[PDB]
Amino acid sequence: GDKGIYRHYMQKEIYEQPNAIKNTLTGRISHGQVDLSELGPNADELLSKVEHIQILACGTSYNSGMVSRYWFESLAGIPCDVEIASEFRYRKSAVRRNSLMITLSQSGETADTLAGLRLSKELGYLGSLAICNVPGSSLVRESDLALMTNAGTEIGVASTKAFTTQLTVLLMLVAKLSRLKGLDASIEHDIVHGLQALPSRIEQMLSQDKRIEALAEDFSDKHHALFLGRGDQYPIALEGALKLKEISYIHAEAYAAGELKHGPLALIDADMPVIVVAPNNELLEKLKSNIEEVRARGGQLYVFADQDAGFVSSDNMHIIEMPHVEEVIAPIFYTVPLQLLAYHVALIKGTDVDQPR
Amino acid sequence: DKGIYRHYMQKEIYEQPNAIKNTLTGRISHGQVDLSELGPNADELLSKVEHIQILACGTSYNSGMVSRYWFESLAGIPCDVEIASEFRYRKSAVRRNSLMITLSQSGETADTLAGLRLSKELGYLGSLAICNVPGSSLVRESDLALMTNAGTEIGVASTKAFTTQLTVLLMLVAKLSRLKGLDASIEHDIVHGLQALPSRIEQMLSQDKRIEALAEDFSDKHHALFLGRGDQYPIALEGALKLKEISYIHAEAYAAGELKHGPLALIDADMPVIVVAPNNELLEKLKSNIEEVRARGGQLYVFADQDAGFVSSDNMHIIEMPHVEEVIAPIFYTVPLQLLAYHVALIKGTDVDQ
Ligand SMILES: [Zn+2]
Ligand SMILES: [Zn+2]
Ligand SMILES: [Zn+2]
Repeated sequence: GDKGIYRHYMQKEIYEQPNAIKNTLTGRISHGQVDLSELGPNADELLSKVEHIQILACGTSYNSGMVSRYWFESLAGIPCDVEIASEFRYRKSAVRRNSLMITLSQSGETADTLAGLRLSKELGYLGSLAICNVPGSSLVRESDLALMTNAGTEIGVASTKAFTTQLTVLLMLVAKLSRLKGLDASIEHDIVHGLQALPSRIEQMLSQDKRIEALAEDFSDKHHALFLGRGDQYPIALEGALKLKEISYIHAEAYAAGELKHGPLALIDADMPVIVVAPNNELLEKLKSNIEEVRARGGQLYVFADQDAGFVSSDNMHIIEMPHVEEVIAPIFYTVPLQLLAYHVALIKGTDVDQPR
Repeated sequence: DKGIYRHYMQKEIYEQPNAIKNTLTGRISHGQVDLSELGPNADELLSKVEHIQILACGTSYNSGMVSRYWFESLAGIPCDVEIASEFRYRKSAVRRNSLMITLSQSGETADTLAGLRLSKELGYLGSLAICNVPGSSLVRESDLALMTNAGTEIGVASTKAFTTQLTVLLMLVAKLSRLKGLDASIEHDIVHGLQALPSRIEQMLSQDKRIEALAEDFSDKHHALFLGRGDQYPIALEGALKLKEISYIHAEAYAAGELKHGPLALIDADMPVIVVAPNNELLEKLKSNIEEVRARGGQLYVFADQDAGFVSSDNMHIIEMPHVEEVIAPIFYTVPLQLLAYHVALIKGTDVDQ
């Protein structure tokens, strides 16, 4: 691994997400449909039994699992639950009928997640599927099925392309399951259409990078931050805050935007930066109401908003205008500006963004 | 008005023994839970249940998330808990024979009522409201309803609302376990715990001046971290919510097994870390998480069972709790955290009363 033109490996890994996602899609999209034949000819038999999906993960992989739950329920109609592995492995849980256990890990050796999989064997799940970046790892070996993310090696201190490539795999599995259930073929068609557009969409907003870098300067004297999102963007806010905290040591936390009135609002003042992801969807007007709560309360707003969402930059509201994006890939797309934000704030504070050597 | 008490919040904390006893009134008979007030159609409905969906926000959400551990562990019933503002606007997968439970103090919370109304549209099996206000919209519009009998709260925050909601939820866990034919020892142990809970809280209140003294450590603090595992994780969440709501400290809660993604690097000597440590199967795991914090220099306030085996040191301050029946431990361990938040608020000069 050489940095090329990039100044840091984390920078390289964020900017290379278009190529990373195309690597994730290779051989898995054929004639406008999802092709998961790598799973073998025994997969469909199992997968079409599935009536429930249990996801186990931690950290950034838990956040990606949380996004996919919205997809599985809304697009594939399959009940889905996501749990932190360290809590699942020690608690007596209820049996869901015909449940598929999905594990998300980048290394495939994450102890609590692997411990959770080794417990699922004894509780009678239908089967297990590992979504992982390392072939031959324990989670892959010990799972019934496995789908590699093809993200390559990360040298940044936190995962960037590893998160978006997991989401990409999860979204392909949504499309495959939607077909296995006999749902309308248009669902798979629209998912595949969005995934095919996502690399170019990410390339489009990377042009906004130096805007994010300048706005990051506002974080120079701060050590708190608040991230807001709604719907399938709430886990993107959670991931944004995790990134900022892991890489910059800012006390960053995330809330579902419709819940500000339970604590956060009282602490919001002129010294609190509030970061919001605002796609142009059915939740936008409600989100604007939540954004106004923060604005009228003095918060310093940094809003990553679709370019036709109608926001106006004022003194305490800074708008980063995002290109249009297909709604099904919007959570993957809106993660990228938050990665850039954490990267730039980390460097401003003088913190390392790359692993030693 | 306050009687012997200083602030309404102090009164409401010190009275939760009474409050819990009021919540149990008429609902324990011959060692079993008696929810015949639900009406004669309740048992068919509840006997059908294969899944429980809980909708709430705020404090009632945290109570819902405690109950999820009970419904799954003790009744064997899959349970999901969701913030109402998120549920009402997403296209969700309806589980078979799903029971919608709403939790609300007022019975009028808009998003929660919207979620109930959507559940009818989506073909849920039925609905049950847990609430403190008879005749409210959530009560009238649900198939079944159980009042908490908590009374009125004047404190800026919710003290007896949370513990009395939990008490109702646990009685419902017991009822469901009998309906489903699970071992009668589950209901017996729940009933035994609930009967002992007011006395246990009274025993704990003797620690109030220890807690008051330790709260002086927070006078110059603006951050705090709350840790819990298992069914105490939502107790940590509620404790952090309290401290933030009434003391304006930036308080956060984490599952203690997850220090590894963020919290541990932010922990220093100026970071107070509050932990609830019941004597159960997770205790040895929790102690290792505590040791990770201690090694980071974090300064620990551990509310711990007297039989847990904790020794106070310079950086570890133990508040000894009585022995607590495990089924009511989440209810029990909330109260010292309420007292902590109360005393920190007073030391900060905040009002604790509306
Ligand atoms: Zn982890
Ligand atoms: Zn609310
Ligand atoms: Zn601070």
